[PDB]
Amino acid sequence: MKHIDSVAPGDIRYEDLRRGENLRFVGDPEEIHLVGSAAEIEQVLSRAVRSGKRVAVRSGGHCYEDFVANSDVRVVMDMSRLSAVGFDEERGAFAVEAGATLGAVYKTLFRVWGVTLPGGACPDVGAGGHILGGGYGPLSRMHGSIVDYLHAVEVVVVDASGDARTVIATREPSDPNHDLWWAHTGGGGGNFGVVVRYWLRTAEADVPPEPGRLLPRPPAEVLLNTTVWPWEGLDEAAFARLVRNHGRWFEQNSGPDSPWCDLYSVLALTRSQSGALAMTTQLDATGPDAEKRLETYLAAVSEGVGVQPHSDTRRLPWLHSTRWPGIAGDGDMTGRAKIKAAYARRSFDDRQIGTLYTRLTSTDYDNPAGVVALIAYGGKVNAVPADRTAVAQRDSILKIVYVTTWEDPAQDPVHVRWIRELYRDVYADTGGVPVPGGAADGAYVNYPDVDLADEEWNTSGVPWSELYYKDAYPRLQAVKARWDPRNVFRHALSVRVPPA
Amino acid sequence: MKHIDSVAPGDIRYEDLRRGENLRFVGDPEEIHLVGSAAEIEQVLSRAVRSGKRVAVRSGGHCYEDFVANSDVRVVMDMSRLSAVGFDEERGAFAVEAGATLGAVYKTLFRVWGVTLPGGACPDVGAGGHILGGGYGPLSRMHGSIVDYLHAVEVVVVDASGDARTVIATREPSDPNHDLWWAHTGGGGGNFGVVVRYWLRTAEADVPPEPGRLLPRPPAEVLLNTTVWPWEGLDEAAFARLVRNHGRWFEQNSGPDSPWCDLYSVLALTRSQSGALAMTTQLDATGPDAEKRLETYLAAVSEGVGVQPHSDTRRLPWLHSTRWPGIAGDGDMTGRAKIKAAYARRSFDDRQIGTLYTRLTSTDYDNPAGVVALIAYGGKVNAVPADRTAVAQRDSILKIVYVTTWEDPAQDPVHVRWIRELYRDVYADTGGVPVPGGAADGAYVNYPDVDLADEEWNTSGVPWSELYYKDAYPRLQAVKARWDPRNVFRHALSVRVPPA
Ligand SMILES: *Cc1cc2c(nc3c(=O)[nH]c(=O)nc-3n2C[C@H](O)[C@H](O)[C@H](O)COP(=O)(O)OP(=O)(O)OC[C@H]2O[C@@H](n3cnc4c(N)ncnc43)[C@H](O)[C@@H]2O)c(*)c1C
Ligand SMILES: *Cc1cc2c(nc3c(=O)[nH]c(=O)nc-3n2C[C@H](O)[C@H](O)[C@H](O)COP(=O)(O)OP(=O)(O)OC[C@H]2O[C@@H](n3cnc4c(N)ncnc43)[C@H](O)[C@@H]2O)c(*)c1C
Ligand SMILES: CC1=C[C@H](O)[C@H]2O[C@]1(C)O[C@H]([C@H](C)/C=C(C)/C=C/C(O)=C1\C(=O)CNC1=O)[C@H]2C
Ligand SMILES: CC1=C[C@H](O)[C@H]2O[C@]1(C)O[C@H]([C@H](C)/C=C(C)/C=C/C(O)=C1\C(=O)CNC1=O)[C@H]2C
Ligand SMILES: [Cl-]
Ligand SMILES: [Cl-]
Ligand SMILES: [Cl-]
Ligand SMILES: [Cl-]
Ligand SMILES: [Cl-]
Ligand SMILES: [Mg+2]
Ligand SMILES: [Mg+2]
Ligand SMILES: [Mg+2]
Ligand SMILES: [Mg+2]
Repeated sequence: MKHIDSVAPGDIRYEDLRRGENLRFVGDPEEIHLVGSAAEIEQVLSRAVRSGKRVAVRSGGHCYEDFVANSDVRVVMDMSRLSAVGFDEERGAFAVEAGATLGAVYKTLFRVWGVTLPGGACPDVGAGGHILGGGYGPLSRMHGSIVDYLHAVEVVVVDASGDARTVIATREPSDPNHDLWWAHTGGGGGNFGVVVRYWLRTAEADVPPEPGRLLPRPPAEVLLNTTVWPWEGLDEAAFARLVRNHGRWFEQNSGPDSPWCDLYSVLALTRSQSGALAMTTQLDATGPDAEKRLETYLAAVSEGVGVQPHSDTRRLPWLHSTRWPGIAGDGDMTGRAKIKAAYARRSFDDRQIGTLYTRLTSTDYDNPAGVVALIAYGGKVNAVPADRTAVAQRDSILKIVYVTTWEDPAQDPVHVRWIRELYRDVYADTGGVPVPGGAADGAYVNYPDVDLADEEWNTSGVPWSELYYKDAYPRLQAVKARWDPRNVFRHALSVRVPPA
Repeated sequence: MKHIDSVAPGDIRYEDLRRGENLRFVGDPEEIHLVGSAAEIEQVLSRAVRSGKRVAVRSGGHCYEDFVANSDVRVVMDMSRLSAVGFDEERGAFAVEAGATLGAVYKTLFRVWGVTLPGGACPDVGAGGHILGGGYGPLSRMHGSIVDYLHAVEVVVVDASGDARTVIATREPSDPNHDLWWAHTGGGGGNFGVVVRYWLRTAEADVPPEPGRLLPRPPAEVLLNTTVWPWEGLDEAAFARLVRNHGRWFEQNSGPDSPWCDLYSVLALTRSQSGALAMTTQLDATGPDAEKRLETYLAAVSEGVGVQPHSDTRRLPWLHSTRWPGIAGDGDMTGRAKIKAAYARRSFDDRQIGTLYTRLTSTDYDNPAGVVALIAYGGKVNAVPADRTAVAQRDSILKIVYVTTWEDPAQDPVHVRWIRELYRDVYADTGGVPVPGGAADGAYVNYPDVDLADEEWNTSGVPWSELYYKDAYPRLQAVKARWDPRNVFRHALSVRVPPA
């Protein structure tokens, strides 16, 4: 509620709060403000704009790029005190403050009301960045994107005069700020203003005003499988057969009407140095033939592969399953990572598979931790028209995430080069990047990668903005001109109006 | 604050909420109430008391025993809505609600005020059970037990007539409820009443009433080391030298005035099947000669061992370090675990060491996941007289935690036997248990183990109650007679009045 002292170099908290969770980026802000309300954010924004000081907001700190911690940022607004999660009877919707972590969101919504939101897997990700970016995760095939439930958004914006004010923008089409609401359904963090809180509830018409009916219900229990194929004895033809099995399966079973909307999985194509390839799968356990359906899927992936996978399955209550590291991730954010990603509308072709194999088995590189992970997608995501939100990829079947991780900062160039070359080579037919509307559908802004705007790495002539946003981009630039005319909110991949 | 519907079988949340985080114990409650106030706790209690229904409280769900999920328990009070952490200005103390997790506690106190509490490592542990039981963790050597900061407690109690009421008990010796407060400094959960919230504050008399000065400050940054010895290059002689070096060092360097109170480590004596023996160490990074002080410790542990360990050190800001899985644990609460523990006043003698070796190297057992962990302890913990709190062990150098983990419920007897026989054999000279006042100082009630009350496994003639509480037990019994005369709050290891 009340304002408190900001954090400056010298403070015991400075080394923590000058960073997000991505340790590659160490900020030099002069002041970090632990804001407590919309009114305080307005005060912080006005003084900063009067004095010419560059601002950035930190919510959960999960940014894969240096949007918040880059050296030009002088004033951070840290949303840590604004972490409430609750049901706002005033609006008939669930309020999620920007500083709320996904783990607090899922615990509170489910323990208290028996509902959930289909966002990310990672418990520590913050609502602030995640929802704005088009968050998704294990329940997306079943329930769509988290932005599919965005009813309203409270956001502190800066007018042309440099005054800051707070506005509510709603899903109501007659709402005078409806455009700014739209831009929060995937327009991405750091662009338009400071989100204070989001309100979430089903669009559905025919619903009693009871919180327990206003958001999706998760499956009560799920089956959770780990499958591991050892690399020693996995030849190129074995690798390729497993990839192509998996792609075909997702090609045929990711429609919005598929009975497989209740499955989610991540196939990890690891460096052969790791000694094993792995897959994690989750299926709704509450229907009749659940055990069998899981086995059918696993059988499809390993069909004719010629390597016997070690397989184990456990069954867990839903909220418990969310924190199993097989789905949540291993919680270690203390290394250095570089992430790239793409939408896939169809699975890898024979050429891309060959590149994958070469690159993952290569002895030119030394790092067991590089991975290309194929994340189950589509399903109910794809029920939504591509222009209804600012998430324009509504017919994809997988997200593909290329990652490499290491320790020593002296080694940055070597790991960064490995991953740029792998990604370029996989997307070689199309300028080194996943051009929208073909085999791929561009890229996902919650996995930002500044190389998509680098002309050395992107040779497709398709700019970064179209990779992320497709035809959403002109409408996001209209919102930008309207609500952030001074371009107060910006970073290496921020929405920007046309040249004057 | 409003009451909401209780959770009953058939509810989507029942499979999650009938459990804690220990999956070995599955409750059969008839109703789980998500209480939101003292007032609502009173109603729920006094209606159970009128019906004769057995109650239990759930906060963090981390109980290592079946105290909450025992099949006799009929009505659970789940504290999840009572999760606030903040500074209570009127009382001049930090208020932590019983449902708050230790990660929310550390994030709030540190980011907002730059202070902390020396409680547990694990971020998902609940305040409710942890503080009551005598919580400690990586900063205990520096700052004592979390109970050394308990200033007041708000607890709902049941009187002889069966009426529920809420009382506030403080650290002021003339408080009529002072002994109730005292029982909450280590008495253990599930014994006296329902804790709504704790109030925490330094005992120092100097201190100006400002929140940033009323709890201890953590070190701004720490060094964190992971040292690993491969099992394949370890003979019994090497093993024993290692354990002896470690024990001697802890013997010499754990007094309340030691320069080494800023060091914490965990030595993991793992089954040799695991391929590696490991030690995680944390040291304050901020004072002169930090790196070299760390080095002289790691060198002391390895001295004359004849096996060079893999040793890497990272430096991290303090709040970030709390979430590194090396200190925090790996977050996986699925599967099945049995935990035993002991206080250590001196390190293992030669015969105990040979026992450890035999049992960790045995091929009569098949489990890589068995470990004996030696956790740094003492330091400022040991500046408090043994009788000032219900934590009676105030001269120990180490906690020793014995663990085995597995998957299949049909193997329960085998793993339970293994860990039972290990612990008995280590404590063979004292009836198979760590009898207080000698080489050991009993056991720690936050690591409960019902076997300590089992004549088949405890043949020492020292009862369970004396192992946990030493000469604190009579004062704890008086508190039980005075505040829980009906014995509403009970479990397999609950404080019990003398037979009449
Ligand atoms: C590290 C990490 C990221 C994950 C993980 N799992 C995900 C998943 O299963 N599904 C996903 O869709 N995404 C996953 N992600 C990625 C996260 O979704 C993105 O990393 C989010 O953008 C992160 O959000 P947040 O934690 O809030 O990150 P910040 O660095 O604070 O902000 C990112 C970006 O957004 C701007 N921004 C923050 N807060 C605000 C507010 N209130 N208003 C406007 N703009 C805001 C920031 O300035 C920054 O530009 C799993 C893991 C382990
Ligand atoms: C699983 C787990 C436990 C840990 C971990 N790390 C620890 C550490 O680093 N240091 C420690 O000292 N302890 C560690 N522990 C153990 C925890 O301290 C104990 O397991 C705590 O007892 C757990 O507390 P909580 O999470 O609240 O567990 P519950 O199961 O809800 O309760 C335990 C016990 O206490 C009673 N009780 C709960 N809440 C109340 C209230 N409000 N009032 C009275 N009594 C209460 C319960 O009924 C039950 O009897 C690391 C990990 C991973
Ligand atoms: C399923 C997930 C969805 C989320 O979108 C993110 O979360 C999950 C669990 O996995 C995704 C991906 C496969 C794994 C990554 C990036 C690994 C990251 C990693 O090891 C590290 C870091 O990021 C920093 N230090 C590190 O060591 C990632 C994009
Ligand atoms: C330093 C710690 C202090 C805490 O007091 C607890 O945390 C820390 C990190 O370590 C302690 C101990 C070594 C480890 C244990 C019990 C492992 C548990 C474990 O693997 C499992 C479970 O408990 C359930 N499933 C599982 O797989 C434990 C008691
Ligand atoms: Cl949808
Ligand atoms: Cl209350
Ligand atoms: Cl935890
Ligand atoms: Cl947990
Ligand atoms: Cl008893
Ligand atoms: Mg958990
Ligand atoms: Mg990693
Ligand atoms: Mg974290
Ligand atoms: Mg484990």
